[PDB]
Amino acid sequence: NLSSARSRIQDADYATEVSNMSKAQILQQAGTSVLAQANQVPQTVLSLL
Amino acid sequence: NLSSARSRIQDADYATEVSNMSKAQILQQAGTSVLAQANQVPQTVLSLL
Repeated sequence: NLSSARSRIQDADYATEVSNMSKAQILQQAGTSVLAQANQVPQTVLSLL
Repeated sequence: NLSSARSRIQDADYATEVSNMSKAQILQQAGTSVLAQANQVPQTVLSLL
């Protein structure tokens, strides 16, 4: 019973953790892509001179 | 008569404990198998990664 009680507050719900890991990977790739497109925002300025 | 009384109080009627032996053996095999399946219960975690 005490081992189960320790588990209830200690170990990881691997379904939820895997879901969070996949979600965080999606956010990482989306963030680096949107940051890449953010870096060329001032390039439009470097057209008129 | 006293040997009879000692038989009633001390000796074991083999039918009962033979039945108990059979029940215990079947319980042993069933418990080993159930423990086995409990051991592969967490293998389902190694399906999502």
